[PDB]
Amino acid sequence: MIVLFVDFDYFYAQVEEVLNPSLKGKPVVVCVFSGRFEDSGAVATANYEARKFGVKAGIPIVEAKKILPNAVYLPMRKEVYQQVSSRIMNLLREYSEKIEIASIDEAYLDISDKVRDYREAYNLGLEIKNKILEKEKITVTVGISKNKVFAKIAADMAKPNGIKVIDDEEVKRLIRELDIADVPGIGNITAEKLKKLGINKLVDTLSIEFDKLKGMIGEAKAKYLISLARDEYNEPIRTRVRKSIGRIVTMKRNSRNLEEIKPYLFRAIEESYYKLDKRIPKAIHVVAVTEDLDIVSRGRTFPHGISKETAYSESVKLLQKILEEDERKIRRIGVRFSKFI
DNA sequence: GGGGGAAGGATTCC
DNA sequence: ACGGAATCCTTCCCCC
Ligand SMILES: Nc1ccn([C@H]2CC[C@@H](COP(=O)(O)OP(=O)(O)OP(=O)(O)O)O2)c(=O)n1
Ligand SMILES: [Ca+2]
Ligand SMILES: [Ca+2]
Ligand SMILES: [Ca+2]
Ligand SMILES: [Ca+2]
Repeated sequence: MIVLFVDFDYFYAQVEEVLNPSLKGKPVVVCVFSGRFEDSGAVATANYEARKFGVKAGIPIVEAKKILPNAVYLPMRKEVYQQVSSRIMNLLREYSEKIEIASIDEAYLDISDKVRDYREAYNLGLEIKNKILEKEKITVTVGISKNKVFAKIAADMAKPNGIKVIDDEEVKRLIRELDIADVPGIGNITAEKLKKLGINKLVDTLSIEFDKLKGMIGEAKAKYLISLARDEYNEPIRTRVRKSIGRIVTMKRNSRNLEEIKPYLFRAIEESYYKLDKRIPKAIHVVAVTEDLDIVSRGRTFPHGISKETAYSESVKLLQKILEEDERKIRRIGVRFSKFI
């Protein structure tokens, strides 16, 4: 089995540089403004020009401007990136319809069939890395190896606009040297917790007692890692479908006033149905970020699809439910629809 | 003891 | 106490 991973480089930002080529070479920073007050928001993604000066995804738009006050700060236009993504996906979709669109800018391509060998598989990378650059002028890094997890690791190592192959030997070198913190799906929180238990390499997960792990990071997350250190991972490249769609918005001011919130909540839903588009959801989650940034949410699953009229109706109840089991004032409020029909 | 699921909390950027 | 979209995942639950 041979898996080929593709990752669009600084995607949201690069897309913008493609829509306005006057930025290429300039620090471009795609942001998300909450409108709570000018420059209130966070950085979604930056290009390498911004990044090399300390501007990364997640920091407040304010602190980002203190570093690079003269960079091009642009608002998020997910929709645009979405269509661009689709096109690139269908583009890839023609090298193995046994692909997995992991995210708006990640995709795992099973090239087991289409080509056997680490030489011809690599040359399928440029055959693809060149076409995407040609057909849509987008630079995409390629990762290639035995399973999704290492192909993914390969790309993170070669970026941007690069390519790398992690054969069966390297996989072995990494499991003993790769920083646990660099493993796909291991966030800051999970990495830290691993420092404690005494883990810093994928291999260390073999010393500790499964039971200890299972308690600090969970069975699943636990099995995942052990599985990796054993080169005994292998998980198929499968279709995968967005399993939820939603919208959370920051209210102009905080509150605990049901009637002051409604409009935002009702805007979240209406704006969530547009993005649903025909798909029918049977589960709804009214979500609310607290005054202290804690995500509290209450949902409900029905034995049928949820008509929008019903969303309005139920979204309120769930909201009234929240206010009951909490104290904090609500800052951001939104909805989430799932369990599609 | 454990299936099948809903619900709520937590974490990754998938 | 500066944003947002999703998913992961650990517990509660009805009941065989
Ligand atoms: N705090 C964060 C961190 C990340 N993201 C988004 C940014 C786009 C998406 C994927 O990010 P990466 O995989 O890190 O890629 P990138 O940042 O878009 O750029 P590159 O692929 O070149 O690393 O996650 C976000 O919204 N909020
Ligand atoms: Ca990317
Ligand atoms: Ca990515
Ligand atoms: Ca990490
Ligand atoms: Ca990443």
